Amino acid sequence: GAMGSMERASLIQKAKLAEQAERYEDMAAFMKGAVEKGEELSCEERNLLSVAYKNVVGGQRAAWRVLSSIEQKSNEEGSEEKGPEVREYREKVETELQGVCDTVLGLLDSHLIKEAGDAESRVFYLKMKGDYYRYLAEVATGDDKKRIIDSARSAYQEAMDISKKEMPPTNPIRLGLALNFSVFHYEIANSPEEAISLAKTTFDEAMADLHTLSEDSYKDSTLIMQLLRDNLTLWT
Amino acid sequence: GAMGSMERASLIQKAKLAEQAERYEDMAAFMKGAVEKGEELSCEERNLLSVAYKNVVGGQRAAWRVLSSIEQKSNEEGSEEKGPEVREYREKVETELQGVCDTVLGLLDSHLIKEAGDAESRVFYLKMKGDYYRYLAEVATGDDKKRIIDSARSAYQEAMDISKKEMPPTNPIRLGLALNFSVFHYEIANSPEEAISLAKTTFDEAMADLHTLSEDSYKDSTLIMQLLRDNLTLWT
Amino acid sequence: AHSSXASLQ
Amino acid sequence: AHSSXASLQ
Ligand SMILES: [Cl-]
Ligand SMILES: [Cl-]
Ligand SMILES: [Cl-]
Ligand SMILES: [Cl-]
Ligand SMILES: [Cl-]
Ligand SMILES: [Cl-]
Ligand SMILES: [Cl-]
Ligand SMILES: [Cl-]
Ligand code: NA
Ligand code: NA
Ligand code: NA
Ligand code: NA
Repeated sequence: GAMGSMERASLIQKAKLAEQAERYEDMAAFMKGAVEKGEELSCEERNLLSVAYKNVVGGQRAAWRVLSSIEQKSNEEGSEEKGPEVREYREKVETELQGVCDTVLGLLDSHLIKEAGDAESRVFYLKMKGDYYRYLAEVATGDDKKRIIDSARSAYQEAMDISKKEMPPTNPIRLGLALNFSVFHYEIANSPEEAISLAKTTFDEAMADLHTLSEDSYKDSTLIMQLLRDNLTLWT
Repeated sequence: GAMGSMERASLIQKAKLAEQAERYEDMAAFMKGAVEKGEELSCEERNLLSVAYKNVVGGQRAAWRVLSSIEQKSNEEGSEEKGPEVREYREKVETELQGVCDTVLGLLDSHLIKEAGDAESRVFYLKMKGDYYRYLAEVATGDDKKRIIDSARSAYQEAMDISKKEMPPTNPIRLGLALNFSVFHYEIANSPEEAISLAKTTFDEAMADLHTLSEDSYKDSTLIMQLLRDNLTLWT
Repeated sequence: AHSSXASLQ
Repeated sequence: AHSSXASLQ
């Protein structure tokens, strides 16, 4: 790989520079290189990996949605025929998005998850696995759509089981996992009631635990709780 | 080139889709493919080319400035030594930026400028030539810095001479050219008085011509005049 | 809907 | 300083 000749510490340093420069494709490439050194990632390094790929895939998802909307409008009655170009370009962006998801899933499978023994690392990686299968599911339309959805579900469910046994209800990883699994239920699995129930139980059980936290931890937890609330407000 | 098999009209269509999706690297690649078909560009197509590359190089310039600032801070007295990484990564971004500028300059030289006979096309391309040499000059530090600066100057000057002979003082191309040449004087050529004089003369001569314009043309011209004013306010 | 994520940096 | 450019699209 192109990062094979660069020191691990230099890749981490450059990932942080890339973040400051808003160069998220570079950041992701540096972090992929760091993962491929074969050592486990620290908490800070896991969050660099996550931030990098979430920005890359986020731009692709936003572009895909724009193009898919244009493509859908073109297929309405009365719309003038414009040729294959919209479909082709949507497919191009889709294929690149799927490639990024496959890259992330590949890092998780080789070998981040299997080496992750602490609850914080294992939940973090399983949540990421669910997220990137969810992004695959957002664009899926073929024979394997059900299996992609079930792969997301299974990863989230394993992460949830560990998080509930091993982390307090205010832990920000646990909260973000529950937030994302609730989005999965609402937007992927056609299960809005499950989404709402999960968001409300998560919020309430975190509320009840805030009293145990320092001011700084309280801020971290309440930020994600507000996102749960925002979704509940959208959905109800 | 990778776009060689795609129809000209399809490249233009996809450039417009890429713009809507905020996929400016794709937009630039499509427009490069369209230029390489060898036909002249219409006014709309010239502006797609310009928008695409201005967004690509704009992101690179912004990243370069972040990294250059970090690199400069690292060279201050009392700063801890952190190794070659900041310089390396600044150089990486710089090299990519220079490559984009060289690509644009290459399209202009082969063969957009030589085929452009109307004032609007020729001024547009000569302004672009000045702009991309200016971006090269922003990062230049070696033996050829003076020649890069002079190449920008010469392109802007030829564009100015044509624009003053062939376009009204309110023409938006002429206004944007004068705006950019004034920035060149201030930020590249160490000539703030020249920058200020050019901005003020341009603004005043446009003001005096607004009475000839339709409401829509008036809006187009006054938008760029406001940028001249904004720079004058910064600089005085 | 809102999904999770901010940078520690 | 501000330099020129908007899209016709
Ligand atoms: Cl570091
Ligand atoms: Cl395409
Ligand atoms: Cl489940
Ligand atoms: Cl469900
Ligand atoms: Cl078109
Ligand atoms: Cl580098
Ligand atoms: Cl001159
Ligand atoms: Cl000068
Ligand atoms: Na029709
Ligand atoms: Na078409
Ligand atoms: Na020190
Ligand atoms: Na270092």
